Amino acid sequence: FIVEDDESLGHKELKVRKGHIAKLMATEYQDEYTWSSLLNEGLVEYIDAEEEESILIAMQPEDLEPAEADVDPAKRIRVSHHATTFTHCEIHPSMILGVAASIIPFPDHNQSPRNTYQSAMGKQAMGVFLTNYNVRMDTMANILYYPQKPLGTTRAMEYLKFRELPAGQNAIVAIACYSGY
Amino acid sequence: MNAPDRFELFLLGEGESKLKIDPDTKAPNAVVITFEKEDHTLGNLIRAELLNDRKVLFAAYKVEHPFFARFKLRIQTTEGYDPKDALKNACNSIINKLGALKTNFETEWNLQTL
Amino acid sequence: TLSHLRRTNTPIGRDGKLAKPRQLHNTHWGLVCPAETPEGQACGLVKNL
Amino acid sequence: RGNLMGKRVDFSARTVISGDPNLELDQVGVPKSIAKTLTYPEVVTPYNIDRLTQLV
Amino acid sequence: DESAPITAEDSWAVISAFFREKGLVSQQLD
Amino acid sequence: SLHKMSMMAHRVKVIPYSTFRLNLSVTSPYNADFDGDEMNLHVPQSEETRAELSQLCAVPLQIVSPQSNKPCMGIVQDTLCGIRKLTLRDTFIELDQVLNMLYWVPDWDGVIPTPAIIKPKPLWSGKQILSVAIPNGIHLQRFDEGTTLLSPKDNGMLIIDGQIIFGVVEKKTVGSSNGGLIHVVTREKGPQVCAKLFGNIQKVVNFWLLHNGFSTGIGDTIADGPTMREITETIAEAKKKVLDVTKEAQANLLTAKHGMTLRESFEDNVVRFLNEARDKAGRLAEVNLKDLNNVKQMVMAGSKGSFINIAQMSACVGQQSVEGKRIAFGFVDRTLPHFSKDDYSPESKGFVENSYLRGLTPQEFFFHAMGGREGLIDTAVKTAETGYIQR
Amino acid sequence: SNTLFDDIFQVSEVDPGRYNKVCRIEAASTTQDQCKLTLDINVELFPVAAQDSLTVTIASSLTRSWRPPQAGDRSLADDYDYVMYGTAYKFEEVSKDLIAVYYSFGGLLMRLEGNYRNLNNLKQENAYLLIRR
Amino acid sequence: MIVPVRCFSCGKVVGDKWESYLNLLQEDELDEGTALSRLGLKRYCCRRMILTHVDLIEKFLRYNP
Amino acid sequence: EEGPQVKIREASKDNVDFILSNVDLAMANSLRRVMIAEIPTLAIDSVEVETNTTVLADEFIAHRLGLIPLQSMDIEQLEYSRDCFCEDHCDKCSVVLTLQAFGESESTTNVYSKDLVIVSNLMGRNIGHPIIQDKEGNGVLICKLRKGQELKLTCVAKKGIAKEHAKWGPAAAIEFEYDPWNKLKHTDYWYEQDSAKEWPQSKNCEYEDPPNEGDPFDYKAQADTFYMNVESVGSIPVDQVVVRGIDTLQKKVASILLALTQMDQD
Amino acid sequence: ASRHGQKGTIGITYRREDMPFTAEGIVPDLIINPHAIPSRMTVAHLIECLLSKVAALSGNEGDASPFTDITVEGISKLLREHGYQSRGFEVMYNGHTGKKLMAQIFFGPTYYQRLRHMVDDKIHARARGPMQVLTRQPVEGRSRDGG
RNA sequence: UAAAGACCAG
Ligand SMILES: [Mg+2]
Ligand SMILES: [Zn+2]
Ligand SMILES: [Zn+2]
Repeated sequence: FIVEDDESLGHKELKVRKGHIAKLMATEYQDEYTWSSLLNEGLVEYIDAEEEESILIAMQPEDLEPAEADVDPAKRIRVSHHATTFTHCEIHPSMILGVAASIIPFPDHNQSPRNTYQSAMGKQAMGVFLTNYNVRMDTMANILYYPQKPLGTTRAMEYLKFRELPAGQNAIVAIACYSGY
Repeated sequence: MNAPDRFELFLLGEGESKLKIDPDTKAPNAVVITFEKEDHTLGNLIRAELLNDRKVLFAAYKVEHPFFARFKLRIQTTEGYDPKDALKNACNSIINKLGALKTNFETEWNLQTL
Repeated sequence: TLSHLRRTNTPIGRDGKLAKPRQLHNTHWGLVCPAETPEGQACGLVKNL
Repeated sequence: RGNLMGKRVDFSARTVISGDPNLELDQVGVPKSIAKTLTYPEVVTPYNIDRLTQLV
Repeated sequence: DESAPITAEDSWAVISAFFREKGLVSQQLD
Repeated sequence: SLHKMSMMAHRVKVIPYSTFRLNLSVTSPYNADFDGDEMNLHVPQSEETRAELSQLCAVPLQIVSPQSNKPCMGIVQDTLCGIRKLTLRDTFIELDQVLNMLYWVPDWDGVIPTPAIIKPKPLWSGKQILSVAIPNGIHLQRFDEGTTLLSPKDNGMLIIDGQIIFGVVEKKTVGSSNGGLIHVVTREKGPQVCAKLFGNIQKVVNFWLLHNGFSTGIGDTIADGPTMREITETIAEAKKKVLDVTKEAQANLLTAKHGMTLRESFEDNVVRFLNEARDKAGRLAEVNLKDLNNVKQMVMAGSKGSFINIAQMSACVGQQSVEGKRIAFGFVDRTLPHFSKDDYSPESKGFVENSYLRGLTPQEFFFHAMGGREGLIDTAVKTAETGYIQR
Repeated sequence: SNTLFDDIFQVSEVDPGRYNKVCRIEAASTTQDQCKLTLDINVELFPVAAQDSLTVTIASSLTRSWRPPQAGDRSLADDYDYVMYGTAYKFEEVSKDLIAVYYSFGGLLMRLEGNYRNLNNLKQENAYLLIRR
Repeated sequence: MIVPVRCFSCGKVVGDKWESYLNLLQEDELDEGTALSRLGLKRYCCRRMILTHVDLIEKFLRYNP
Repeated sequence: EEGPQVKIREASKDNVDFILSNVDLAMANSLRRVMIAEIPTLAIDSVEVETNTTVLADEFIAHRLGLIPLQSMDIEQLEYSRDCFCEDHCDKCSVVLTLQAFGESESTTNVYSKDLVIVSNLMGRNIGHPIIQDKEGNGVLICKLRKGQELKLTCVAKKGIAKEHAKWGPAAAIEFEYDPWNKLKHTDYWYEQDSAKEWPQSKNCEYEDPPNEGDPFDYKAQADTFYMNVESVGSIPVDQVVVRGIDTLQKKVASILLALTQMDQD
Repeated sequence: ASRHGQKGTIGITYRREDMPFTAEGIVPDLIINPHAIPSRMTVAHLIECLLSKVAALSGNEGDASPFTDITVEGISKLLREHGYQSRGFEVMYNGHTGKKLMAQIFFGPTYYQRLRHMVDDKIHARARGPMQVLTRQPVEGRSRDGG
């Protein structure tokens, strides 16, 4: 996301605006203003590692843009945006992740490595790998009898088609000691 | 692949017996009854009742291991009084109380709408 | 399958279980996943976009 | 090092393990499937002729 | 106000749009 | 297999289902969990071969190990966490149960023992019946903190003639510790008698736990409303302590400790300031958790978890690191392109202020990552090098 | 079958350091000035507030299997409202000629002090503790 | 992938409620949480049962021979 | 009346919220189990497949057919194939349904619990009728088919109980609570500040007398009164799930006596 | 295994009657040990549950995405708004005796995965089987019935 | 039967 302080009406600010947005969700319900649009309308550009070196970035679009004029003792604890030179904003942090991790619920609540582990196991889980399993003649293949889309989810699964072709089941779980088995 | 036939949980196998009774030598006038194909359902129940007959000095039961559908009951009674009887009684009591229960549930049921 | 199509490799110089590369680099932010890398042997040498 | 200091051997078996709180410390539950494969060469002694004949 | 700021939930829209055009296997194809 | 103990002789017990079933206390020696490990078995083919197995490498025989002149098998997981509770002064058992608990002990002389409480209700105590598994002739004394032949805190351990007289039973007693109940019963009664002690203690404590139950939930990762404020500030001011020494070094008003760089000297302080913060930050939580908190209840038993955990889960994660120093500057004069050049603040070099209950910020997350990815490497190396050393 | 000790104490104070069903109490004798007492009491089966008239009695009798009631009509030396059973482990000699013995009732401890159970208060397991009021 | 006859956890049939549920949804326009409730699905075991099923079969059918 | 006693509160075709009182937790529990696992029932237990052009697999479909609840009123007058003398099975111990579906429509044709057609003689007795409670009167959607997809089966229901398998359970779920005002102190509520404030009170608190702080702990206490709610799947009348339970448990204790006699002979 | 590097294998199975239950009838399908928590500090597991217990009761896709404003305090409040303990715990009774469990138990839905690697695909025993040709030693591979 | 390789378990 580009920042360009170029706002007559005030300080610095994300090129893209609530209009562009609603203009896309407009193209959504139609299933003519795509991604390649946001791009050619110099509202968002590609940054490789080299270039990235010479730019400043904001995490949240909002939280890192207004001035100052309490806080929830339950939410985490963010630092601040006492920066003025902001040249770009992060479309969203969660995208630092990959296909594996994007299915981990609340990864920002686990011990770093545990997420590395789960990232490995899901590639050994069972589910439905393609709806045409019935017509494919591959050696060895596993289909879960009754796939269930997971209760707790991720905005990113939405693109990994995970709700469509799940890979597990919502099991009722008791975390207790019992027979000792 | 190593899974025993589910019906083994309730059908006695060749030449097995629901009950088997061996005298506990450790202590005087006490016994150990091995119930075959029966779990807690009938064990903790028979254990409870026996705990009312006060001519019963001791009475517990256990499921040696879960894979197996059986359990042991150890009963001890005040001398002269034979435990095998104590078991019979405690058993009968159970039924009577159960008969009453059935009755009362139907009586109360009839008096219904819906 | 998805995760397999976004896979990265990196050869080494034998022995080289040195960790100078294997380590999660700063610059990796945003381009590679900080959590999804294999354990042991080729850990850190195999990244995921 | 691969064929003498160590080698593949007969009368061996392997499989997933799982704890069981009902086995004495020194036992090891062995799946029947496996017990029916691994054997032991007992020698016919009057001490066991009967038993052994039964097993046979 | 088609030119107001953009909240957080609004970013998802951009993304929804990203994958609609590019898609998960983008690079392996291009 | 790097132990004489990684290979021990066992008695066969043919059973249904496809898994090798093994007793828990023998877990450690092999170093196995049940998350999928497999184990191999070899059947001796000759009369004298078995004799060699049974007489020399039987598990009972291997209990107290030369590896470090102490037992290499103790009580664990359920039985452990559970044996503590069964013990607590508070815990009383009433007849109906006591009778079962007694029957379970395969040796029991079949002699229901006189209750510790006869008055209104005949009642028995944990210690009291747990003692039925402990054989005669076993004498044990400990003395931990404020212990005093009338231990107010129910500390230490005093077992006489095989009867627990006072003190809670946990790791230090029934673990693979030195003066251990096990280390003693073995030396005192035999390898064979101690093997039976594991069984007994477990069958009792286990059964008992099955009925008392035991769990764990986020509810246990939560710190008392204000105890949190008290932590937020503790982090805060410790952040001040840094901005301070941080300017005090930008002004050039500092003393380079003989042997160090002004720079080296700077960081070393920074770091130790942040650590000291986290520790007490955590320790705040630690004390604020009642003896009812399960996580705290497991740390007490000595069955799982410890300080650092309660800390990182409820209070603050702590400074993430790599090769020693705090997160470096991969990018020119900075840690991420979300920071202005030349920042040495705690939030830039990798201090994860939040707790796991609260959740890491995109930065905390990515630095905690770099940190983690380091162990996984080291692990996957200290494993191949050690191996050859071993060899 | 007899007794070993008798007196009445007044509880200087009761205490439960994280002990929802048990309290260690301490009272003073209403006779000897040197007789102190320390005792863990199940304060669910018998509450005890600070400064009460308690009658602590010892003795051993009215062990082979413990039998449930039966004694619905038997010798009931229970003419009290709290009777524990246990053992005495140490017989510390608090200088002077002030001996103090400790008793444990399956985890519930006790400490007596003074010196007049010279050929009274055993050193054996035997020991039913009794209390009233 | 067809609706689970009966709920794993407790036992209550749920084989039928599918069409009903899918209806109180697109037609009667209610929100899932309620629709379920209407269908008699009290406790969450039977409740998560319907609320989570992915009826893949519908795609499976869109194939051919 | 005499001993243990009920006070059926609510009640219907699929439930029996009642108040069994003056018994033994032990006995209440046993009843609770038996209802869940040992009451006979009729369930499909064999499935021959002549044709299946379905998108689902043979055993996939079979699994469900067995899950389909069947009318088990007169179940107690059908023998267990194991006991019956017929080499294999017969009308004296089994119901035989039929099932056939064809993608006739030009649009997804369904297959329902109802489509099963009994084919053996029921020697006149309530048994084997696919239990339907569904609004449109279809009950349990077995499966779907497209164009020319077919499916020809044959099922054989046999007697059986929950232990042998779950499809024989008429149970479904079973509520059970007691001593809603923790008096027996059979628990120890976890908490942050106030246990009472933090732990929801059960609808069962009303039907029973509150605590009253002052009062000392009642140790002589005991567990009486159990608020149970026995649901049902239909294979059998809610009321019956209870009686038949009480009745089976009864027979069980019975045999113990009986066997304890055949033993006396020697 | 769940989605938190919290993996494990079955160690036995119980039927509804033996299983521990809530007065509402509900009973678990899986029982993991409390100990697999403290050490690995995999808190997300615990949360996913509370969020799912809610989301199930409310039929609303529980959002557990990375960085957001949802908190354990928030979810806890929503769960209380349903009649359940606000931290998960529910009281339970031991299916054996029917008596209550002195401890309450964390309890709710959780997404679990069935990894490949099933026993009867590994279990293997040999006692004098085929031998190699060169070394005349036992062959390699459970597949080839080796030692 | 035998290689060399990839992927993967603890
Ligand atoms: Mg392991
Ligand atoms: Zn359900
Ligand atoms: Zn027949």
